[PDB]
Amino acid sequence: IVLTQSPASLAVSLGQRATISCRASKSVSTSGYSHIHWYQQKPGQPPKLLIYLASILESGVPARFSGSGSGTDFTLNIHPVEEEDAATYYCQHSREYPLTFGAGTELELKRADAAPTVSIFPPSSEQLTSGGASVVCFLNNFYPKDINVKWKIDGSERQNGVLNSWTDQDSKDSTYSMSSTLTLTKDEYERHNSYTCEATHKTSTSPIVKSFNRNEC
Amino acid sequence: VHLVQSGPGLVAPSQSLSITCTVSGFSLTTYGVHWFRQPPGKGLEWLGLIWAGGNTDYNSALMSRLSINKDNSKSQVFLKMNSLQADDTAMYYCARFRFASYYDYAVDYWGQGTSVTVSSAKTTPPSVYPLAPGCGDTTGSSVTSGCLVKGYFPEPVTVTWNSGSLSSSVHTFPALLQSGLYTMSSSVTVPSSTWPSQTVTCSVAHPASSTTVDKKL
Ligand SMILES: C[C@@H]1O[C@@H](O[C@H]2C[C@@H](O)[C@]3(CO)[C@H]4[C@H](O)C[C@]5(C)[C@@H](C6=CC(=O)OC6)CC[C@]5(O)[C@@H]4CC[C@]3(O)C2)[C@H](O)[C@H](O)[C@H]1O
Ligand SMILES: [Cu+2]
Repeated sequence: IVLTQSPASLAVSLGQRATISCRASKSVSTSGYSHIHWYQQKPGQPPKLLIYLASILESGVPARFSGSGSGTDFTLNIHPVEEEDAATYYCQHSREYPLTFGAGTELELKRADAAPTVSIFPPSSEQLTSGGASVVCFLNNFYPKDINVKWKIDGSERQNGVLNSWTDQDSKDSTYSMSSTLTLTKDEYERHNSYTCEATHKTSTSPIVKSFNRNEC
Repeated sequence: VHLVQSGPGLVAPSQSLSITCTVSGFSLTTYGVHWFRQPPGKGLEWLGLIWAGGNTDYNSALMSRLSINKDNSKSQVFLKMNSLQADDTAMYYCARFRFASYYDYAVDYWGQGTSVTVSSAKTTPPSVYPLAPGCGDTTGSSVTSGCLVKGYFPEPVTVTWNSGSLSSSVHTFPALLQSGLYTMSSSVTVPSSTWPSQTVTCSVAHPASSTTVDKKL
């Protein structure tokens, strides 16, 4: 068969209800049993079974998860969506072989805006020994996700050779964190002074700034 | 460990793969084992099932290229995949099949997975560089520290703080393929005490190369 999940992404504030759908190409229902399953794959773990045979709950998964449906149309309800469910959701039929999955519906929990705590790091001694220099900035615990960092080197000289990586949504508080690595050669790190990490995020017109001066080289 | 698979790392194209799934807390005498894989960033995919009585069902597609076989006494299922292509790069998971009757079954427990990268390249160990606030500011009551892990191949890597004791305020920034190699980083925030003379450490274990280096900050 082939399973179609909508929405592909979803954001719902706490206490709300979220409704993942899943429609099949064919009636995955033989007699009164809808052969479909629902899995929660948190950010970087294996899948956790939530519901089997469309409605039955897996022991342990809390009762705010509900599965409903017949034939072609199926639905997972999560209410109240608590911070802990910021994960990706799959449905799988087992009506026939092969056992196909639907594409995944990501849930993103809406939350109040939170501004970043920027941190700036020199390169290690060990790195410079390999002839290279990395300057690292952790922009941590902000919401929403959209942030754009800039590297200012020595004067309002900007740079390229930047690596930027975002963590997925934290399951305790619904924040994001970011890592930005400017990677220079030692032999050019060495002949400059100021390195700024200037972050610009919704919570202020003013970019946040962290910066260090190469201190006794 | 309830289900754990080993098989791993880098396997060059056209060669064969065997991932061994070791079950615990049940026996193959009574339980089926599915194999699934997840190709990086996209959907989960079913490979096949070996039922209780050593019986097998395969995803007609991969069909020709794989076999699954159990040694009931040893509590291991083994998946043999031959003529590896580069899109078989995937996370490989083994899962338990609780079957009671056609109206009550579940794919209920999942293995952690193992990462298999099909490519003609050679593994490359990471370089680990500690990142500590170096220009002295009276860092409040919390300080951030980081570990930068650079240039490894293939994935995965595991970065733990003081061997696993601190996994409180640990952020793990996902990995970025840069020029054929991966880089990643993790930050931890500890109190302004639990840093200086408490001595922090990230322990990076890069399986494929059998690197397990601990860098002291
Ligand atoms: C009593 C019996 O029950 C119904 O038939 C059943 C047998 C057969 O038809 C199938 C479809 O092929 C079987 C199939 O064989 C094995 C499975 C693929 C297997 C797996 C799940 C998983 O995850 O891994 C493997 C467990 C159930 C399964 O999912 C399906 C369920 C749909 C069903 O339709 C149900 C009818 O009522 C029938 O007429 C009557 O004989
Ligand atoms: Cu089809």
